[PDB]
Amino acid sequence: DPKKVLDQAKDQMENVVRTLKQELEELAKEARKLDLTQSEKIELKLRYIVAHLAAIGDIEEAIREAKEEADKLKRAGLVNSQQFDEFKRRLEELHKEADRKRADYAEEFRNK
Amino acid sequence: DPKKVLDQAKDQMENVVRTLKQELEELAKEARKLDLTQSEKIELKLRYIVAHLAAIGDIEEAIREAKEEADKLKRAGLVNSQQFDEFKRRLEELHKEADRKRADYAEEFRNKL
Repeated sequence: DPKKVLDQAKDQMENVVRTLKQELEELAKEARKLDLTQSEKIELKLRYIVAHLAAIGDIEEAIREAKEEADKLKRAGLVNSQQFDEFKRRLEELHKEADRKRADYAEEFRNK
Repeated sequence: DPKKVLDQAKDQMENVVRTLKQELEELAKEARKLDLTQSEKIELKLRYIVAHLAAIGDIEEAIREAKEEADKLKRAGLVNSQQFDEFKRRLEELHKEADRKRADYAEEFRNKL
């Protein structure tokens, strides 16, 4: 069901944004610790960069799995050309609106 | 102007959601203080409940006042029918976005406690 594929992706792309929020808040808590060695300060700064790449990457992997799942329904004959082009049209809308919500939290914790 | 009415509901709901945030943070800080009678803990529970019911109700009455604003522009034919459909679609997206943050703050407060 092409509708189920869009809903499956919006759950995953929201779950990635919530995972990003929790990882940035866990780093903000550890930035306040007064007993950070040299090993742990550089680790926290690089973990901040990875937290963003992992969000960008898991957003793309959610779009990729959704685009592959619709191609299977197309090749099976369960989806016509009118449903296919509609599905990519609304997938880009979910792709761009999740790309903003990720930038909204990233701008929120970058103001520290 | 239908876009103004959408943006009025956004700011009115972000204030509601911010007011819950400020209220819940204050309740979190006063919950940890030692020396609390069995009734003082109940008074905080009571202030929490009212804070919750105010957020739920005011989110609802912001959507309702926006719909009554839209139906008032339709009564005088100031809005096209194709617009009226588009306004309802973006209003409930503002509704889902506001209730998500509201339910987050209440859940974030329950975990910290």
